Parts: sequence; C-alpha cells; structure tokens
Amino acid sequence: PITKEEKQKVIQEFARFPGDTGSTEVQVALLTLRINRLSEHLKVHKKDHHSHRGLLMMVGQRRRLLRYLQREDPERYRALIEKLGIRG
Amino acid sequence: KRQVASGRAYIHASYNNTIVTITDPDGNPITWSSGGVIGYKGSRKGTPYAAQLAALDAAKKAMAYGMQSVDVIVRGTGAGREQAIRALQASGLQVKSIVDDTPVPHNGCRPKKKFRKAS
Amino acid sequence: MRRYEVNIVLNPNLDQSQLALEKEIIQRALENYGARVEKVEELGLRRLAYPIAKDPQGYFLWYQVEMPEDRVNDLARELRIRDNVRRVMVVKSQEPFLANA
Amino acid sequence: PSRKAKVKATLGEFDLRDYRNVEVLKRFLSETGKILPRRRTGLSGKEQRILAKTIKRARILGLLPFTEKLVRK
RNA sequence: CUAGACGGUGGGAGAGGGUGGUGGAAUUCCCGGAGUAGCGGUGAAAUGCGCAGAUACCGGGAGGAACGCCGAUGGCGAAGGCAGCCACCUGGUCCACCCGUGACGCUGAGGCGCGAAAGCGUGGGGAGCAAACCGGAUUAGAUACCCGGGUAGUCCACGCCCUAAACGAUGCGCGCUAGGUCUCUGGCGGCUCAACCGCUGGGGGCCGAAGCUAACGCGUUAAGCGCGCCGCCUGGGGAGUA
Repeated sequence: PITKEEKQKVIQEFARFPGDTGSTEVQVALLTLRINRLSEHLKVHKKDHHSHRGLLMMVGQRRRLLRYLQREDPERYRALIEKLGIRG
Repeated sequence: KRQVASGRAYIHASYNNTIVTITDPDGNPITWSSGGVIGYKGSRKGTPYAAQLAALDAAKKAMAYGMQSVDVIVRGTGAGREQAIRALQASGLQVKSIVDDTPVPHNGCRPKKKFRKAS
Repeated sequence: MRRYEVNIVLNPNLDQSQLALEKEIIQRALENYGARVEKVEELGLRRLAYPIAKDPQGYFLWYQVEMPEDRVNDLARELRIRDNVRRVMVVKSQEPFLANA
Repeated sequence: PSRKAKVKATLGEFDLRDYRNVEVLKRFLSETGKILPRRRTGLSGKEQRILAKTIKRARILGLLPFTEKLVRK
C-alpha cells in the first residue's frame, strides 16, 4: 500500500504552491503512483481481472486530466510528463 | 454365554428395513436382528411391526448373554424407528438412554440421482 | 508496521522445561521477523470446546506485537513448524467495538 | 413466539470484537454450537454481523464449539 | 468562478478480486478389532452384494471434492457471477470537514477487454456425481422415466470456445414529479447519560399520489415528465439457414 508519508511526499513534491492539494499536476502525480503500484501488483496476479478494471479507470482518469492540461497550459503539460515520466 | 449385562443397542432405521445390533460396553456385537432375520422378506421387512419384532428378538437373544441394561443409539430415519426404541424399553432391558447419532456429511459426496433434486 | 495479535495454542502436557523451551523459539522467532512484543498474556491451560490433537485441553499464549506486515505470513509459517504448536492465529489489532452500553 | 429474553439485555457491556471472552460469547450459542438469530441475540444487523466473525474466530482457537449434540428427543 | 467533475484530510462497511496457508464434518477405499445371515432396493419386486463372513458398531490410515448453523424478506460485483478461518497483495464505494484544482463534462459507431454450463487441446487429478455405455425392472414395445454399475466429463494448470427464462423478461447519463410500510448499512442530533427517539444519506422489498399503459401492470430502484448518445423492430415461415 501507499503510506500517508509515501503519499504526502508526492503531494508536496508536485503541489503548485504551499498547500496545493488538488492541482492537476498533483492529481496526475498521485494517479501515476497508484497506477504503477497496480501495474506492479498485476505483473504478478495476471488473473486478478477485477483489479485490472480499476487500473483501466485510473489510467483513464489520468489520460483525461492530462488532456485537459495541454488544452490549458501546454507548458506545465510537457513539464508534468517529463517529470512524472509519462508516455512511453 | 459370557454374561455381559451392561451394553449398547444400535438401532439402524431405514425406509426399507430396521436392524438392531446389541453390543458390549465398548462396541463388539453380541447379537443382531432385523426385518429379515424374522419372517418378513420384502416390503414387510421395513414396517414398524417388523422393527418391533426385530427389537425384541435382539433383546431376548441378548438376554441370554445375561444382558440387562443398554444404551440405545438411533441411526437414520425410517419405517418405524420409534417402535424399535419402544420394543426395547419394554423387552425387559432397562434402557439407560436413547441417542440420535444418525450420520450426516458436511457436504461431501454427490448423492445418487434418487437423492439429489435439492439445494 | 501494523499492530497485530498473535495467538498460540500448544500441548498442555509440557513440563516446566519443555514448555519454556517452546516459548524460547517463539520469542526467538518473533524478533527474527521484526515482532516488537508490545505485551503478553498467558491464560495457560483451558478446556477446549472440542479436542485438538486428541488432547481435550490446550495451553495458551497471547502476544500483541508490532511488525512488518510483509512478513506476518512467514512469522506464522515459522510458528506452526513446532510440533507442540497446535494452533497459531495472527490477527490485526482492532478498536474494541463495544455493545449494550 | 421467541419472547423468552434477549441475550443482549441479559448481559453487560461487552466488546463484540473480543474473540476470547468464552464467558460472554458462549451466551450467543444455541443449545448447539449454532449462532443464534437476531430474534434471540437481540443484537442489530451490524452488531450481529461482528459477533459471527468473533464466534467463528473463537471456534478455530478451540474456545467455542462448532456443534453440540441435542439432549432429550 | 464554483453550483458539475476531480483531488486532500479524516471516519466506515463489505461472500469485490488475486496468492499462499490452514480446519473440521461427511462419502469412498484400505488396515485392525468385535459379530451372524442376511443386507440392499421398490408400488411391489428383481438384478446386486454376503459363509473367501456381507449388513450395522469401534479404532487407525490414505485420497479427492465441497465448505451445515449464522443465512435474511441480507450483502458484493459491470455482467457472467460470488458464501470456514488466517496473512499478504489489490479494485470499487459511502460519510464528515469543506480544505485544494476550476467545466477538467455526457454519450459513445468501430476497437479492446470481461463474459455460466456444456464442449475442445496438452498435462495432472479422480472421493462423490455422471452423457455414452453395460445390466435390472416397467411396458403392447421402453432404444425413457425407476433401480445397480459406469467412461468422457465434472476438480487443477495452460491454452481455446463465446453461448444462454445471462430476468426486474424494465441500453447508459442527467434533471424534474404525494406519501405510507418493512428491511440492510453509515451519520450527526434530542431527553443531564443510556435505554428510547429524530431526522438525514446510500441499498433491498411491499403498497400506493399525479401520471403512464391495450390490458396486465408501472408508480423517486418509472414502464411518468424531459434532453443527449448507442443498439434494435417493420408482419410470420423459409432462417440465424444459403
């Protein structure tokens, strides 16, 4: 699982400013975190399909927030990606 | 011809026949009776009357080995199982206790068609 | 780490020594897995509702620990290895849900 | 009718989560190892649901029975 | 920008999923013990089993499969579907605070994925059950129903198949339109506490306003009043065939 520590560490590491909890950057970060763990869990447990839907959704909600980033600030976007290391 | 006195009586009821087996304080049978042991051959074998006769036959014969007191153990349900538990109480033997120990699975083997259509 | 509750039921026929030896391996085992013994209780002997290993009684050990969940499963594999150990139940500690109060 | 007495009322303030209180737990069992219905346990859907896990945990440990024989009949 | 949506902090319930572990009941078989003449089975029977000793009973062992009570009128899941306990890994979801982002939305042809049983391929397993099959009986005949056996299969793994009273016979989202009653799960609140009660949120049922409907019935879990998008019908058979 992801400890509160593990969590806030990412939240503060992405926040746009002191106290930023829901910036697109943050959200995307937290989702990238959950995804990876799940993608991991799933490298083993290739049968746990039920959890896999959960992933399809995380990946979904993420690629959809990112889509929103370009549209708005095309810079923060390229910025977030490079950082998080999304795409591939 | 051993002279036991105190023992067990197993009543095995079923919808086809009743068979009583008397035993010593720890399980080994002394004598046994059934619907067949006595007259009855087919359907008659089940009927409570037979159960009765068989119960008695069981006790009487066991009276020989000097039986007196017995613990009754009922297994299964069927054509007159209670009659057997009665013929005993009266047979002469002092019945110390009646106990239902009819086996039941915690769901193990698929039963034959005849006993399925359930769940 | 997470706070747990280890239960252990072992043979009620151990002599002062034999017993203290099994407890040895336990305490030893616990550390080997990160078990930080927060406390303990020892109701000892108790008349089981049904026989366990033919024996109608049992000796009880209760330890409330704190350890790396990623090993709690091993901790018990280990605890079950003993021959005198005839029961091992590790449980996540939980706030006492009161009732009729 | 089932109006003899609610096991809950006929008792004190206990921790439904405690799987070792053979003393109290044993109270919610039929004349067999069976767990009594709410009709008789006087517990609520939620309470009664927590009892079950506790009564079951207690069964594994050997403190509580799984099933007992019936006397009389 | 915050009324939608998403996020944060904090509470919560659950047979949601995956891996490993772990128990007892019962069936079958095997071993030991103890005991005779039948057991079994049916509407009656017979086949069958039993004196190489069966049947019921006690103890020991091996193996496979499933997991009473609780259990519900209950819960979970998108559906198919899902019910010992333990740990690990993991999905969804509700509530409180209103703290952060600031329309980041809805639907969704094709695609991709999931999708009971039976069935297929390789290997394993096989306790019980059981297509085919082998017998017994019933019958005018019995290629059936009933009874005794029994292979595939059912169980596991890996791959394939992709179907169905898969039903609430009620495509997805959103908004709007009396109540009453029972129920599962959360809440904060009222009486000095509690017991008791409140209303309030999510879910499951019943009855019913307005309304709808051919009728039956539906009735905030719509089949009502509206909007968006998808799929589908046009008559029946031929045919889900060529």
